[PDB]
Amino acid sequence: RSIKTRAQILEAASEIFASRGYRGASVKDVAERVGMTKGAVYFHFPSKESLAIAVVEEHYARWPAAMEEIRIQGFTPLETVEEMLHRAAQAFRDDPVMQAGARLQSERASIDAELPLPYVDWTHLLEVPLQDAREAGQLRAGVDPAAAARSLVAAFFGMQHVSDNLHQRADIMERWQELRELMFFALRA
Amino acid sequence: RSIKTRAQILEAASEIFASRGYRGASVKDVAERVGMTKGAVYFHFPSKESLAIAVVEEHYARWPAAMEEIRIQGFTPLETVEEMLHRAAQAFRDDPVMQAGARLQSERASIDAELPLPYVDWTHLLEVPLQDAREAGQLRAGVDPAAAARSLVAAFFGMQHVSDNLHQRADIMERWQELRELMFFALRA
Repeated sequence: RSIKTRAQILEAASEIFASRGYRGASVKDVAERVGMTKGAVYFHFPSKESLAIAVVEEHYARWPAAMEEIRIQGFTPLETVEEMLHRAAQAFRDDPVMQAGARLQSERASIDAELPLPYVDWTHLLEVPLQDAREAGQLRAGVDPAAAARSLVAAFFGMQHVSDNLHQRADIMERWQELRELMFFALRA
Repeated sequence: RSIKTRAQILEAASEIFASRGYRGASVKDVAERVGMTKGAVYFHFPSKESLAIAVVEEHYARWPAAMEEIRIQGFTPLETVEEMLHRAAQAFRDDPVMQAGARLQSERASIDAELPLPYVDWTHLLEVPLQDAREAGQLRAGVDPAAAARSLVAAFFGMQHVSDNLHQRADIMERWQELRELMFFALRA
């Protein structure tokens, strides 16, 4: 199937899923947003569930490329972890793909399909530069990179989730900054 | 209305809400668990929504008393914060009242009633001993007690939520320990 067409549908679906959640979203409204028939959307995503799965997978997909870009910007392994989470905070503030993936994952119990497991992709992703930081002497003695990865992913998720629940992520950058300062003070050698 | 009767109903409702969530719970099943008629439960909670609100309020209610008890155990203000969160981790592992309050709050978007605002009660609760820690010189210079309270509540929530989603809180004490070590390393003077 056409990558152009799939990307169009996924962008519209992310806007609608982020704005309305799973139940308020309809394949009919996705089709209208992209100027396609219902049948053209079902050809690519035969069910609303398959569309939700695809949106969730897509909101994890850009991050390995982002981590390579950050290393080319000259950041150390430990700084790379910090910059990844900063970009993620910005994406939660601004990007319907990120907002939709997290909203669908929060509605996980009531979507009748196996969504990708949450948290594990980011945990594994950050463990590698944390391990590189350990090998370079950049991590405080006694800090286990795998534990640091779990703690960062959990704390970041909590921060952005609280910010969404109480303030629609209006304050997310200020909440991340204060949490970031604490956590990275505790990680740096 | 009788406090004995309300407590009985709230204990049964917490077990059923934690086990099944809001939709799977029924006033009928709550009544059966306590050996009361449906009408006796509706006399005390006229709607399923009013029962959910009460369960959420109750899962916040024990914590001021717990904080006073911890101070009598001889803990400093900063240690009191650590011990409060440790007790909360244990409660999330073991206590249907805590599990039900958090499950209802996660199902917040799809319960047709104004539940208590999440996170704010714990944030305000921990800010007071954090401020006492600041005044006693127990907090690292530059750490704002209100920022520390927000960061701890967000990170703790995230940790327990990840543990519930992926492992049904089986590993919650090990996940809290590793997060606790980082965060309190960064808070202590």
